[PDB]
Amino acid sequence: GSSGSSGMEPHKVVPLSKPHPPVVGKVTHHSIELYWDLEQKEKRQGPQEQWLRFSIEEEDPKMHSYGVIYTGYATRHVVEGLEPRTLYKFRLKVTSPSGEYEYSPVVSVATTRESGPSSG
Repeated sequence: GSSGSSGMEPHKVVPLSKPHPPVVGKVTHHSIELYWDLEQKEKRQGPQEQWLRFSIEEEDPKMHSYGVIYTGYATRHVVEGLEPRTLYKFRLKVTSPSGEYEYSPVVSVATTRESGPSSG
């Protein structure tokens, strides 16, 4: 789609840059591995309290709505409970230690096909 217009600007204030999309390492037909440790690379300058928050969400094909599947400071995440040969969209959100916050570009990923059980 070609939609994106806004006529509002922050007064004497500048928001933080937009976060990058999370990468997909391990791909299972029952789950999906995710790791966005490519943004908060910079040393952990200061105490843990001086860290940024990372909230992950997912869109619903039936509810056409998003839902925070994960919320924390971790850089990795694995969407549990998935189906084989199924696509899933996830958005990475971040909020500066001051208040500002941005959103990452939706990342659609399709799991793998059912191979077999684990215990054998």
